Amino acid sequence: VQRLTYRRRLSYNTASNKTRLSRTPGNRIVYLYTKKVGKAPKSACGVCPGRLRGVRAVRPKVLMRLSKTKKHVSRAYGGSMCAKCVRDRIKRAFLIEEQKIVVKVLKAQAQSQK
Amino acid sequence: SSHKTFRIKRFLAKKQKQNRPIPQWIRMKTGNKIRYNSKRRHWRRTKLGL
Amino acid sequence: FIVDVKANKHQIKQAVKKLYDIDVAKVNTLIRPDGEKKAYVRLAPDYDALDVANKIGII
RNA sequence: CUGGGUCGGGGUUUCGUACGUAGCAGAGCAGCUCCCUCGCUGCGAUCUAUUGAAAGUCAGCCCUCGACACAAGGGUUUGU
RNA sequence: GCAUGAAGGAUGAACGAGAUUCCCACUGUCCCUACCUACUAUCCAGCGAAACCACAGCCAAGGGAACGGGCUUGGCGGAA
RNA sequence: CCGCCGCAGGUGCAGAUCUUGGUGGUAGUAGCAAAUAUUCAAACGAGAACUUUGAAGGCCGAAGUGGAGAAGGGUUCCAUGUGAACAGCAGUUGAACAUGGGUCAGUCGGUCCUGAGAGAUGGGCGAGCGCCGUUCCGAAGGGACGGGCGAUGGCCUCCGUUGCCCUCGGCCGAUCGAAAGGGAGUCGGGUUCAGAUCCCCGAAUCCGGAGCGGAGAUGGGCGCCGCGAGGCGUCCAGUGCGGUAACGCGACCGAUCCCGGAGAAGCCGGCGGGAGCCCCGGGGAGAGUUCUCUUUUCUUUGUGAAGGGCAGGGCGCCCUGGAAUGGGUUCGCCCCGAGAGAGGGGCCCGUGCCUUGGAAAGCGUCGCGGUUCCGGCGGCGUCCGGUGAGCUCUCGCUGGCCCUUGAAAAUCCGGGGGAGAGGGUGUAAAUCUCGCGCCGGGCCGUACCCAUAUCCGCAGCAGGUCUCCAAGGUGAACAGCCUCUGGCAUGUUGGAACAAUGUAGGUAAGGGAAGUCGGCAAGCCGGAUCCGUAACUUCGGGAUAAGGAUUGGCUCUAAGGGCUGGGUCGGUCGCGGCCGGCGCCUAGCAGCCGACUUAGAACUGGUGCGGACCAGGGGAAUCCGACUGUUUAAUUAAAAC
RNA sequence: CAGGGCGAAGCCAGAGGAAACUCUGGUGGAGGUCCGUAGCGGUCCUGACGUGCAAAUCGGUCGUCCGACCUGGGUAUAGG
RNA sequence: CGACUCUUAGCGGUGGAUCACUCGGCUCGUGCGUCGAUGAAGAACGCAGCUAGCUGCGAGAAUUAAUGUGAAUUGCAGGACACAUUGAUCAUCGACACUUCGAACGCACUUGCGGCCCCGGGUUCCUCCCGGGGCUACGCCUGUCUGAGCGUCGCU
Ligand SMILES: [K+]
Ligand SMILES: [K+]
Ligand SMILES: [K+]
Ligand SMILES: [K+]
Ligand SMILES: [K+]
Ligand SMILES: [K+]
Ligand SMILES: [K+]
Ligand SMILES: [K+]
Ligand SMILES: [K+]
Ligand SMILES: [K+]
Ligand SMILES: [Mg+2]
Ligand SMILES: [Mg+2]
Ligand SMILES: [Mg+2]
Ligand SMILES: [Mg+2]
Ligand SMILES: [Mg+2]
Ligand SMILES: [Mg+2]
Ligand SMILES: [Mg+2]
Ligand SMILES: [Mg+2]
Ligand SMILES: [Mg+2]
Ligand SMILES: [Mg+2]
Ligand SMILES: [Mg+2]
Ligand SMILES: [Mg+2]
Ligand SMILES: [Mg+2]
Ligand SMILES: [Mg+2]
Ligand SMILES: [Mg+2]
Ligand SMILES: [Mg+2]
Ligand SMILES: [Mg+2]
Ligand SMILES: [Mg+2]
Ligand SMILES: [Mg+2]
Ligand SMILES: [Mg+2]
Ligand SMILES: [Mg+2]
Ligand SMILES: [Mg+2]
Ligand SMILES: [Mg+2]
Ligand SMILES: [Mg+2]
Ligand SMILES: [Mg+2]
Ligand SMILES: [Mg+2]
Ligand SMILES: [Mg+2]
Ligand SMILES: [Mg+2]
Ligand SMILES: [Mg+2]
Ligand SMILES: [Mg+2]
Ligand SMILES: [Mg+2]
Ligand SMILES: [Mg+2]
Ligand SMILES: [Mg+2]
Ligand SMILES: [Mg+2]
Ligand SMILES: [Mg+2]
Ligand SMILES: [Mg+2]
Ligand SMILES: [Mg+2]
Ligand SMILES: [Mg+2]
Ligand SMILES: [Mg+2]
Ligand SMILES: [Mg+2]
Ligand SMILES: [Mg+2]
Ligand SMILES: [Mg+2]
Ligand SMILES: [Mg+2]
Ligand SMILES: [Mg+2]
Ligand SMILES: [Mg+2]
Ligand SMILES: [Mg+2]
Ligand SMILES: [Mg+2]
Ligand SMILES: [Mg+2]
Ligand SMILES: [Mg+2]
Ligand SMILES: [Mg+2]
Ligand SMILES: [Mg+2]
Ligand SMILES: [Mg+2]
Ligand SMILES: [Mg+2]
Ligand SMILES: [Mg+2]
Ligand SMILES: [Mg+2]
Ligand SMILES: [Mg+2]
Ligand SMILES: [Mg+2]
Ligand SMILES: [Mg+2]
Ligand SMILES: [Mg+2]
Ligand SMILES: [Mg+2]
Ligand SMILES: [Mg+2]
Ligand SMILES: [Mg+2]
Ligand SMILES: [Mg+2]
Ligand SMILES: [Mg+2]
Ligand SMILES: [Mg+2]
Ligand SMILES: [Mg+2]
Ligand SMILES: [Mg+2]
Ligand SMILES: [Mg+2]
Ligand SMILES: [Mg+2]
Ligand SMILES: [Mg+2]
Ligand SMILES: [Mg+2]
Ligand SMILES: [Mg+2]
Ligand SMILES: [Mg+2]
Ligand SMILES: [Mg+2]
Ligand SMILES: [Zn+2]
Repeated sequence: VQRLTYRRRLSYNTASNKTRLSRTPGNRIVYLYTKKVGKAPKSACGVCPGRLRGVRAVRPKVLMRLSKTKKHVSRAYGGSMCAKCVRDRIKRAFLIEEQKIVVKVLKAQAQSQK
Repeated sequence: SSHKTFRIKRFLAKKQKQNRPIPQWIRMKTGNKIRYNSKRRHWRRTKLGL
Repeated sequence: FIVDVKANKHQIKQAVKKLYDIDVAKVNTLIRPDGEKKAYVRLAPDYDALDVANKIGII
């Protein structure tokens, strides 16, 4: 078998010194230095363990050259919060304001008594 | 080491340029007593210390 | 060329350009172990290095 | 007209029966069977014969000049 | 109980390159020593140190700072 | 240079384990003995045990005597020349000497960021150099947007610019601190005596700055003319659209301000996916063997980044629906009315495969040229399958462990909000994270050694010194032993001999610890399979307790799997195509393919068989310390800590 | 930071039981767990060496080898 | 008979004493008694035709100018307008020049990273890029400007 060598002066198997084997058009196996695995955004809800969908999982600086569509979902809080928790916050906001009007008018009516 | 600062490299440059024998025509000059370079450094014998 | 250690690639390109009235495509510099700066000055494709070397006196 | 060297040969002795060839010896298995049939062929450790065979044996074993060369030299000294 | 004894006394299974005693097995540990191998030592070519050193280097007795290579009286003494 | 008369003194050596320098006997002595090993021929040369070339025999044996680095060295690198010295024998050789040459970057690092920490200022202290302190006793903002005021004439066209003012701004702490942490983006082929992801060729890309498209966006209403189509007027829209949804599409306005994410993280187990490697069955091309036999044995048999498609993997994502006779499901789990299964779909990864790159290049082989020191020119080939608890890397999934919870910051991004901005139907406008085009990327490092000879140890010192890659056989195995690739010449000498005494290894009749302080040393045992295992016990152990049997070769037998095929009465063209009481038992069957393991049996050998290698002697007690851990580097490993 | 041994909890199935629960087989993979590499260390031969390879090394044999583990670099502590 | 050994002499070596020499010290005395933000002391690197050290010097680099002097310098070479009298050389030194670090000064100490102003170039007409020049340290004095204070007051 043809043994390999590093192609850079970093000789230690660190996190930045990660390589994949590749076969060149020249009939030889070489190291190619891989980029670090990206991670999709965690939901801003802070409760759902899974990461968001519809967003590319790249390293942070890569996001600067991606188009807007590849980074966000076409929805309110899209690409920042999961759809499930957006549904909950929509009805939570609606219901609580409904209770506030319920309490306010109930308190408005609670003036005939003592 | 292959990794070196500019100051250390420039220091090593001067030490290589100085480590040469005397020109043979120095000896012919009047009142000459220098018969051989007494400040010759060999890389393996005496170290620079830097 | 052997050039001053102070000079950078922009200065080397500018110096060679109107010293010898030629155009320069690329400059690659190194500092050799004796402390000198050696510049590899690649001329534009239309200019011929052998022709320029004759006018300089290199050969 | 001899010698003692090498090789060869014989003796001695050590180990234990060589390669190859052959075998209706071989536990079994696989193919080809109708041609006879239970035949024939292939694989197969091992066994038997050839075969007390093969191999080694003075280098500090014994007897041999069978063969082949070699030997009448070389150097340093020594006297009452 | 020279002079044991309680946060240390007393005990423990498991563990220990910890100290000790016995038994089996095992052996050159020994009776009792032999032989073999490698690398030295040995000889040669080349190369080539150091410690140490008053002067040196054969004994017996004697006396002497009471254990002498030297002194005394004997024994003796032969290159390298 | 000296005598004599006086003067003056650093004025006389045998010693001081005196000081410095020199020199002997020892002595051509000790020694040039750690790590298996050299031999033949030729060349060059004055000269060969040692250089070079070829041949042979060996070793390292992928945890290397191999290939590359970090630190350190600093020219040792490479070529040529020399042979004084040096390389403890030699030398035609060298890491020696002499002369000349050699390190090429936007995308490999530094540079930037913070870490532990270091450290200014304000302040305090201090005789004082200074010290403490790092948000604390500070008026610690020097920036930006919109608007307003005045000038500017630069491109007086009208926006840049300038000063002021208003508005808002915690910089909640300067700065330094990593060539292994964080950190955008370069790969394939060729080239040198020595350089290379840096040069050349080709193909990309990131970041920074300021043209052409495309998007925004050209819709509708009502009248009129016209066969109609189309146009005209006039008014109203228009910061894109699609999907039930998860979310999708090439863009798809937006500030101060706020929220979030990424960067951003432990160790261990199990399993799965993807490579690379190894193995296998075939086809080629070349090579080896050919006494005999072997369709044999060996070698070789590519497609980079980036883009596009796709396979594959993953998903606590979504729609339908509503589950007990509970069901699904893993090696293990685990999941479910807070929605299982089942059906349809969405997203992420995509290192694999195909394509652009791309065969033109590389490589193999057979030829033909030459400028014979050409990136020479041709021909042909670079093929088809299988297998896996294999090994390494990678990616996932899912657990376990913790009185242990396993960085920060630079930097980038999404969202919430809606102050604004844009033009009135156009030759539209603000605007644009879509496509293409244009320009730029400065500075420093880059040679080589990286070690039984380039580093440290006074040296080419058996010591020390941080890493990556890792083949075949045997086997549990990066064990040991042998081999291939690659490397080397036995570790600063060679020849002859084979005495004693050694150092290292081994064997020994009979006895068996009688030796000795003491079984010190050596020896015995040893793997695996099947049996069998005591006292005691903190019930976990003791335990491989103890003790016993077996083990080779050959020929068989049995067992342990995967995939495919459900064919239904064809009357019959959109004797292939799809409809026709239907066949619809037991595919429980037939074909094919494949891997490795276990058990049993026969035969067989001079009873040999874990045949080398690898590889626990055991038991009965006593003392101490519970255990594991630590320790006197260089005399103590312990009962000591 | 090879490869193996032992086999904790949890889980599955079967059997027994009035129940409490029990028994059997499997799965699972815990531990400052065991054998034993690399690494780290340094027991004994009171072995080699002892003007050494070495101002502490070498050989065999050893201790440990998933942890109170081994290790590079950065950083902190400075002479009573 | 030799070796070998010892003694003594001759000669040869090995070694560097002795003597002679001295551009060096030591001691005493005298006159003077002067460094630096206009960048010192010290350090680094560089500079010669051949030159490594010492010395000298700073990119104008083993020296420029000037003055004095009056034909050399020299190890070799080269130049008759670089072999010079129109001034070689040496000395003096008042003119000019004077790299980097250094109290060391934009910040940091990596030739690491800025900011402001001016000039030239990129057809610059903006942004931006390159080159060049000037400036950008702490403390403190006087003065100026801009301000702060529910510090003390005056007017409205
Ligand atoms: K036979
Ligand atoms: K026979
Ligand atoms: K112990
Ligand atoms: K290195
Ligand atoms: K770094
Ligand atoms: K760890
Ligand atoms: K391809
Ligand atoms: K005994
Ligand atoms: K212990
Ligand atoms: K003059
Ligand atoms: Mg490299
Ligand atoms: Mg999206
Ligand atoms: Mg050294
Ligand atoms: Mg460079
Ligand atoms: Mg006869
Ligand atoms: Mg008492
Ligand atoms: Mg007591
Ligand atoms: Mg107690
Ligand atoms: Mg006597
Ligand atoms: Mg006596
Ligand atoms: Mg005496
Ligand atoms: Mg007397
Ligand atoms: Mg005197
Ligand atoms: Mg005296
Ligand atoms: Mg004397
Ligand atoms: Mg005396
Ligand atoms: Mg000798
Ligand atoms: Mg010897
Ligand atoms: Mg070996
Ligand atoms: Mg081997
Ligand atoms: Mg091994
Ligand atoms: Mg020699
Ligand atoms: Mg070399
Ligand atoms: Mg040299
Ligand atoms: Mg940079
Ligand atoms: Mg401080
Ligand atoms: Mg920094
Ligand atoms: Mg890093
Ligand atoms: Mg190289
Ligand atoms: Mg761990
Ligand atoms: Mg590929
Ligand atoms: Mg690709
Ligand atoms: Mg081709
Ligand atoms: Mg895997
Ligand atoms: Mg919005
Ligand atoms: Mg290199
Ligand atoms: Mg060594
Ligand atoms: Mg070593
Ligand atoms: Mg030293
Ligand atoms: Mg391996
Ligand atoms: Mg092995
Ligand atoms: Mg040897
Ligand atoms: Mg040798
Ligand atoms: Mg050696
Ligand atoms: Mg025997
Ligand atoms: Mg015996
Ligand atoms: Mg016996
Ligand atoms: Mg016995
Ligand atoms: Mg006894
Ligand atoms: Mg006895
Ligand atoms: Mg023992
Ligand atoms: Mg026991
Ligand atoms: Mg056995
Ligand atoms: Mg006892
Ligand atoms: Mg203990
Ligand atoms: Mg332990
Ligand atoms: Mg000790
Ligand atoms: Mg111990
Ligand atoms: Mg010890
Ligand atoms: Mg203790
Ligand atoms: Mg393994
Ligand atoms: Mg079990
Ligand atoms: Mg353990
Ligand atoms: Mg253990
Ligand atoms: Mg060890
Ligand atoms: Mg000893
Ligand atoms: Mg000895
Ligand atoms: Mg460490
Ligand atoms: Mg550490
Ligand atoms: Mg002290
Ligand atoms: Mg004499
Ligand atoms: Mg002499
Ligand atoms: Mg002058
Ligand atoms: Mg730095
Ligand atoms: Zn959520």
